[PDB]
Amino acid sequence: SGAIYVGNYRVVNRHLATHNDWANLVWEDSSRDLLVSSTTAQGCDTIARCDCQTGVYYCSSRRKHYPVSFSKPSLIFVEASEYYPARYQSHLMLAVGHSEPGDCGGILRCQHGVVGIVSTGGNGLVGFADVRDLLWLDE
Ligand SMILES: CSc1nccnc1CC(=O)N1CCC[C@H](C(N)=O)C1
Ligand SMILES: [Zn+2]
Repeated sequence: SGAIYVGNYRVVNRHLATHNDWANLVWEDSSRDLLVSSTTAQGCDTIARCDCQTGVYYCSSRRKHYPVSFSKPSLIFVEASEYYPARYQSHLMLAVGHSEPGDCGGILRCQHGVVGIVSTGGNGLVGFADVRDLLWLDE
């Protein structure tokens, strides 16, 4: 679990969104596993606007942050699950690192701010749904 709070927005994994998230929906993309909902309270996370390929992510299944090198946002095939059939997930970045299903929502950050959130994993790999292209999160 976990979310990004920026301005009057809350960014979560779309497969983990609540009824509240859906009742206050701003935008969602099943292909990116992202959903943004509106909040009344003001959020203070800074979104990075960069092409960084190194950062630190939070791994709740280990209660630790880990430094990682990660690939460029791209279309990566993701196995069928209880939330989605077998498909390509766009805007996904992979890194060698530990993750488990409860790890989705952990933030990935570089020196510039929030890069994205844990969205996929398996076999010593961890996938992050990128948010740096969502320029509207700041306006
Ligand atoms: C950190 S998630 C994880 N980690 C290890 C093993 N398995 C997983 C599970 C996993 O990847 N998914 C299940 C939830 C929906 C995800 C998606 N974005 O389509 C795919
Ligand atoms: Zn950066």
